[PDB]
Amino acid sequence: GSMSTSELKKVVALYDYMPMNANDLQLRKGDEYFILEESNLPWWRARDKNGQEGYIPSNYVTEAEDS
Repeated sequence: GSMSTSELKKVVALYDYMPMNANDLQLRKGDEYFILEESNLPWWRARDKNGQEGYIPSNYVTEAEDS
């Protein structure tokens, strides 16, 4: 409904994945990012720790933190 902060959290990174042209986000292994979308596809539009947004394969990333 409103306030995206409700259903929106961060995610971790499993394998490495550098950008190709500009869309893709520079992921890595052990690092985590910030999710801004959640479309019906594995690739989202999340940003890393550099104020930059790109794509993040759902399978490649997981939960930003795990207790």
